[PDB]
Amino acid sequence: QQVLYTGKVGDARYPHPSHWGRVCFLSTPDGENCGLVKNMSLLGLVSTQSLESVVEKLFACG
Amino acid sequence: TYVCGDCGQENTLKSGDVIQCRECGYRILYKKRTRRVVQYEA
Amino acid sequence: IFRSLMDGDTVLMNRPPSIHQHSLIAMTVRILPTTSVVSLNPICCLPFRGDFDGDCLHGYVPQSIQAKVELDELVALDKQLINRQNGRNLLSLGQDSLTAAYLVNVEKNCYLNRAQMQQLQMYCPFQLPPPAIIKASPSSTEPQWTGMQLFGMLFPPGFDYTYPLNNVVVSNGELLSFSEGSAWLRDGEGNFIERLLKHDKGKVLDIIYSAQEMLSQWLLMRGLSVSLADLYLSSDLQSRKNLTEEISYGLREAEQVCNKQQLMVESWRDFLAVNGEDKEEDSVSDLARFCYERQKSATLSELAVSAFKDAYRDVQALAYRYGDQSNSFLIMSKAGSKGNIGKLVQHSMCIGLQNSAVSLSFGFPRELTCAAWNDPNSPLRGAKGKTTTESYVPYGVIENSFLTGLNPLESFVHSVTSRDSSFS
Amino acid sequence: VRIFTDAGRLLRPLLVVENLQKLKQEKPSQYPFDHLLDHGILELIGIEEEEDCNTAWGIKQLLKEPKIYTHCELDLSFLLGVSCAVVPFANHDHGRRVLYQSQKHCQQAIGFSSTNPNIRCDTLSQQLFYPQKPLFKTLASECLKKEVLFNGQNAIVAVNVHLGYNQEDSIVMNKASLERGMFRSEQIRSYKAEVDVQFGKTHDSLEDDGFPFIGANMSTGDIVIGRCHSIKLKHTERGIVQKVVLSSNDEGKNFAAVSLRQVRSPCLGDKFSSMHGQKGVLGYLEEQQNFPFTIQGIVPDIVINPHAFPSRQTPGQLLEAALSKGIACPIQAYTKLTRHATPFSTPGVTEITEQLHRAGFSRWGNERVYNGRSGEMMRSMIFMGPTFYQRLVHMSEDKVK
Amino acid sequence: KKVSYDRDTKIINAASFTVEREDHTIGNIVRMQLHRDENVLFAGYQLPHPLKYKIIVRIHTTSQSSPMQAYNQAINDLDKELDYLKNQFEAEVA
Amino acid sequence: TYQRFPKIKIRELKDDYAKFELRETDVSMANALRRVMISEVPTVAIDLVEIEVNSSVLNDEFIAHRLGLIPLTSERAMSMRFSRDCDACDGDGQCEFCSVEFRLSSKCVTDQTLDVTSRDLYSADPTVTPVDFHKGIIIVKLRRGQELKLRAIARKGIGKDHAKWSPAATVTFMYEPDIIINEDMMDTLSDEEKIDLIESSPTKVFGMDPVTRQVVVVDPEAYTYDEEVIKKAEAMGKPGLIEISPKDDSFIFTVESTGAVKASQLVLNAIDLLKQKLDAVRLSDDTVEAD
Amino acid sequence: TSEKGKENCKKGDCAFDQGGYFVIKGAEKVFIAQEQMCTKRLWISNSPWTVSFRSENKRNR
Amino acid sequence: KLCGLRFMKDVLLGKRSDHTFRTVVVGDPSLKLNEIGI
Amino acid sequence: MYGDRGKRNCWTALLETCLPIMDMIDWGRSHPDNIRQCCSVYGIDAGRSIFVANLESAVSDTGKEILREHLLLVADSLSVTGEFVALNAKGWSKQRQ
Amino acid sequence: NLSELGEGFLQSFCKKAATSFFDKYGLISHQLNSYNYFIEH
Amino acid sequence: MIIPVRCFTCGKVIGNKWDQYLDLLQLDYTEGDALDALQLVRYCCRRMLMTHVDLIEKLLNY
RNA sequence: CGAGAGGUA
Ligand SMILES: */O=C1\[N]C([N])=NC2=C1N=[C]N2[C]1O[C]([C]OP([O])(=O)OP([O])(=O)OP([O])([O])=O)[C]([O])[C]1[O]
Ligand SMILES: [Mg+2]
Ligand SMILES: [Mg+2]
Ligand SMILES: [Zn+2]
Ligand SMILES: [Zn+2]
Repeated sequence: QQVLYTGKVGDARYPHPSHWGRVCFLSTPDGENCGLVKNMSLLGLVSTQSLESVVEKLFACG
Repeated sequence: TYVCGDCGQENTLKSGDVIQCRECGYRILYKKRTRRVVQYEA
Repeated sequence: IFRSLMDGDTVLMNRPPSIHQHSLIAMTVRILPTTSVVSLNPICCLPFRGDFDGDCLHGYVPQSIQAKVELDELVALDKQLINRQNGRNLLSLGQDSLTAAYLVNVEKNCYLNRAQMQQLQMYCPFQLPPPAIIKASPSSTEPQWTGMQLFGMLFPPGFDYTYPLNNVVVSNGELLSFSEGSAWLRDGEGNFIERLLKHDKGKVLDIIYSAQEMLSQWLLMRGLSVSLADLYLSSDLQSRKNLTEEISYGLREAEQVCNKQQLMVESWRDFLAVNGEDKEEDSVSDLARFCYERQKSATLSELAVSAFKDAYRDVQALAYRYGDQSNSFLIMSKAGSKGNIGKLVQHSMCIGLQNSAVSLSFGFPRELTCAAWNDPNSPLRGAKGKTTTESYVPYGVIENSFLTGLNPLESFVHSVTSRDSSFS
Repeated sequence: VRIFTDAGRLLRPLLVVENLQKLKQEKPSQYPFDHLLDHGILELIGIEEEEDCNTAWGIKQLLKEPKIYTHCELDLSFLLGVSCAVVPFANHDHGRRVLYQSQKHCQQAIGFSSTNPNIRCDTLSQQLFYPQKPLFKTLASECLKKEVLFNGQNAIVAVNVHLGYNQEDSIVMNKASLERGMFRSEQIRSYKAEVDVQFGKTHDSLEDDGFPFIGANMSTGDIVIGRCHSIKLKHTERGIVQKVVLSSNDEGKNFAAVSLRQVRSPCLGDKFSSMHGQKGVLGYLEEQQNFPFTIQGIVPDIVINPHAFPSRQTPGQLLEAALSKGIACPIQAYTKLTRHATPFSTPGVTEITEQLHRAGFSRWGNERVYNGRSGEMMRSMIFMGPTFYQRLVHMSEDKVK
Repeated sequence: KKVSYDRDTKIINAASFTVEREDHTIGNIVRMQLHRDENVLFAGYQLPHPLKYKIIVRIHTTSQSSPMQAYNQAINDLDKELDYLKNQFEAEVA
Repeated sequence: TYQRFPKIKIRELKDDYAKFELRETDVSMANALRRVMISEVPTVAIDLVEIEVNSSVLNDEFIAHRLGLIPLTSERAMSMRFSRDCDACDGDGQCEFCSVEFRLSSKCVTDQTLDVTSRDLYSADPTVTPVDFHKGIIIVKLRRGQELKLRAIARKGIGKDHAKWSPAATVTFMYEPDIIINEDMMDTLSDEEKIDLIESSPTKVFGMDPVTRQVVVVDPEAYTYDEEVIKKAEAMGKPGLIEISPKDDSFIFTVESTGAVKASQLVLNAIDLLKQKLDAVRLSDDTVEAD
Repeated sequence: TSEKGKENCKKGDCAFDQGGYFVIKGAEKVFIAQEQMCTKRLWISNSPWTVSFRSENKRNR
Repeated sequence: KLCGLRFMKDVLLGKRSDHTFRTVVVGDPSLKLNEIGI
Repeated sequence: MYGDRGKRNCWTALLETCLPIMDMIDWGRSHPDNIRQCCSVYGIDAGRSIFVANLESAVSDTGKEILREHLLLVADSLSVTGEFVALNAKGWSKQRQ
Repeated sequence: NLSELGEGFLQSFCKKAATSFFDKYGLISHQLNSYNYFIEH
Repeated sequence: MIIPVRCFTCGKVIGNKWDQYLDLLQLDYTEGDALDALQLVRYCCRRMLMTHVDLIEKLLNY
């Protein structure tokens, strides 16, 4: 997480409820960059760009 | 005596410019270990 | 003209950072067969404020003779026996001689025979007192010594000490009485080390060294260990169930007291008055709204924290009832060696209050269960059912302890609370 | 209605119970993940979609109250990282110590270096002689099927005081155990030099090609790479020559790499760490004849000070020791034995006590020991158990200045 | 000199024997054998420095025998006990 | 005032296992005997090696370390002299009193993996042949080629250093407890509580007698000094039901050898070394007192 | 190295890394996931109160 | 970095001296309180 | 009270508001909580006493025991010129000037 | 059915599904997919 | 990584019990039964025989 | 000679 003046991180240092099952809320690098670096969970996947168009499929549903 | 990489051949080249394996093309060589007596304390 | 370092030379030791003048201590060089490491007495770690886990000490070697002469006259250890910050003693037994002295003064039922007493006398500067126990059984020969007389060989014959708080009476170098408290051994206003320093101030270091050796030998003879019985804090399964139920009821009572204390505001002056109000049931029917009202305010949160601590002191006071005398954690907490009662409570019974002192964008659901995490209207899900909210002061209570395990939501709450702790 | 199909979104798989009854068909089979995704047994849920659906934590809660648990989780221990899910009793320990273990001690451990060191000339390549996998089993480790997640060796660790030599979070080890091959590692350091002057001796251990022969003991003040200048070893450079690698790029710039190896026996100031944030340096080396031996003669390899537990607040290391002792001790039916140590699925304390009782030892993990110096029997039993420890890269001789 | 004899001036009939290159395996048995004698009042040993292989033995006797005499008698008795145990073991094996 | 009279009774005796009972003695004597037999009994082991051909996957130092821990027959350990005190010798090579030379050579010329065990390790003296238990101790594994030629020597050493000259393997001793049963408070306990009391013992020490419907004592030397039955009795309401105290003048030894020397010979050598140390101390004391 | 056969198992990698790095000058380089704000969601800020429409490709905010 | 106040601190305020050593420290209760093991 | 950025002090304004109620407020003990303006209202000695009391309270809350002489010396050293200067470089420069 | 599958069967299925997920994607798949998408498209 | 010889804590020679252990595991035997068949009564030797990982095979292959 | 990232107390 790119934060200007990492000395005063602010709010982006503590675990968030959105970190459930995505990044590890229990293992963070102790030091100046605490909370900025987050290790991903075992069941972590990153979505890629879809090639097919879903407009026709959405219009077909109703 | 120097041993080549993926190719099995002893180069045995001591020239400054000779760094390429003969008939192999790769430029990675490993120094061969000779028969020398060395003592170790168990 | 340069000779190698040998015995008798003085070096100026220091541990970074030098937060006070006692970090500079001049010590005599002693050659040891070891290599690539230095060693010192573990008692001397207090002036340096350093442990043994990778802490490195860098020293300075004077070259001029005058610097050596002034080094051991002002910066030596024997010249820094009085702490300049508070006027008390600087060197004290760190947790080990402390634990051994507490054990040897509290038990009063583990007598030492002649052989063990003579073996322990080799590390004591003074002579042997009378056994004082001639016969303990109708068919028991070999009169034995008591535990409190073993500690009495460390005091000079002309030393008189009195600590009324712990009922400690020392007359003619003999420890006469001692009830409990473990306060005269730790650092304080009337500790025995300070009285010894004010008595002679010539051989206090030798007395401390001899006491450390003797207490280490006695503790090795006895042996101290931590097992699962110390963490269980119960005699059997029924006692554990009773303790769990009592802890649950105490936490519920503390939560009720906190909710009652939260009503001490100007908005409920009509309800708090001695009159006829029909909204008495509505104050207790809305239980989940109290948490949201507390986490959105600062003064209310502080009052709730104070009330919860006041009501949770009694909950913490159950370890002495459900704990045994031989509990290692209890011994180390009473002796003041390492830890406290609250850490034992978190180990065995329950963690207790877990709140953070920073403003966040989420709160705690007051339940810390699976159903609480899935509730859309919980404070953890951004807004507690919408009029919207922008910031929260987290406030949660964990019923489980570190021995029984922690739920993932409980672990998340604990991590959020503990993220605020950092030296750097 | 908000729909997202762009990149950069974090997804995780979850079990859906709406069509979970379709699973029970052709029981013996290994399910491909693609097959399960196509048949709808599993699906990927985004962060925004998860807040709308109800998800159960464990599979036991699903069978209690169904129809309100449309989504379910595979394992709760997968929420943590790869370096944190492998730690046994992770939720039992304090957060600070678990963070230390998952961040620093995992990176600083000495374990499997590589199986092909001939092609790698990396600097400071450390490898342990006898790596050992932990006695306990973790679901994440079982699914990953990799033994490299644990780097270290397990030793019989007793919690007791030893003549005050383990004070201030110090460690006392057994001299006899270390001299047999325990915690013995090797350090391979590589020195590199580039030439665009040529390699040569130009007038003791150097050969005619400008490099020492393999097997030469190199010390300070000696030339490791000769150019004609030559590169000499510094004050703290030593080792035995292992291999010499010569390479060049298309530009014609030749390169030379010389690797020096040395066995790093455990010194008196070496730093060691545990799996629960227990870090300390060695304090004293004691002979095997002076340890508090048990009734069957098993002496503790490592003795730790009891005062660290009440302060550092690390419960679970004792649980790990008890579980390992129960697994290792023989039964006088080894099937259906408790071996898993999943962080969010830890077994109960009663189960551990029963397992240790069925092995013929005390239910609390403590055993009666006898003093090795005088022979007398100690009054209080000492807790002993084979905990898994690690050796850190920080050495005592690397800090001498 | 492996064993050195030092006399204590403060206490009558007191001696301090410093045995070099020794360990607990000898000091403990010597101390336990000295306690069997009726004339021995104080008998103990210590190892102040593990790095310096020395054993210091302090013997106090009454006004009937010298500490050196008691030490020699204890050593002789221990040697005789060892011989008896060796004979018993040899008879038991065969 | 005078010497003691210990008694020795042997229960089981084998080549590498011995279990004998020692009676009428002090704890210090048994502890000293255990320490001497576990740390002071000298044996023969490989300490110096000389490698000239090594193209295996393992390092030379690792091979030397694992070769130095191979047990060897030490029937001549008492008669041999230390290398430090061998005046009429140089120190390296095959010697007559201190060092014995060992030769090893392995070459794999087959497709299958060749395992270099400890059986193909020849020495000049047939009395120092390594102990064979089996396939032998695995040293290294060789692929097609990868020759390994080595020359090593063995010297007499004490088991105190490097923990490789020690022939003992966890030599132990107990106190042989005596179990005391009131035989009067057991009548108050019902048949249900007796089963619970029996199940409280981790080991098989107390048994249930069917004909008399009471508890008995079988195999008393298995209590392990674990406070389990006593705690259960105190919890059930019987504080002085079972009183177990260790006996001070009775011991049960268990000596396990690594195959270098026999257990009985190990005990004899330990006794001889203790006697020699006592004689040296006595000579030093006599020299100090006389002059 | 991708889709290597059985002959490449005995020569090449050590079978301990999945190969998520780069080779620039003999050193391994690893990319770290840079967390950036979403550009396909309406963003509302405070002080001052405003709503912004992010740019997808060209600066048409 | 060596500029302004940092230059003053690194030159005049803080200085490096000779005849110094820095090593790791361990525990040894056998030594006296005023003695250091080198 | 709101910070009066003008030349009028907040204490003087508070004295004017409390004209109808004067006997109820004990003016022999009422003092501003601030340290700097207390020296201008009542004198340097009152400000020094309040500073010593606050320093003792802070030391007690810190959990440490500090002798009275050190605190008195600090208080007297920080008010040599009759004005409590700051710990920055500007205060030291003003004190030296 | 409703609850005829059992409890241990679901635990075994969860373990097998985790194993299959680790076998298909692996520990490092996001970086590989991101780099492959940058070359093909 | 070949088996750690001499049972670092116990002192028993265990270098020749690896092939037998593998053969016993190849049959219908568990770890406990296999260790009991090799006459290992102390849990230290059992841990040494159980915690060892065979790494020399990958060294010979790669 | 500096610069950039990690770590130790
Ligand atoms: O930023 C720092 N500034 C400073 N002056 N000292 C410092 C700083 N950061 C770290 N330190 C030193 O580290 C220790 C912290 O103690 P630690 O972690 O080594 O031991 P414990 O006992 O506190 O914790 P554990 O490991 O659980 O036993 C400080 O003393 C400080 O001097
Ligand atoms: Mg510490
Ligand atoms: Mg520290
Ligand atoms: Zn080639
Ligand atoms: Zn010779």
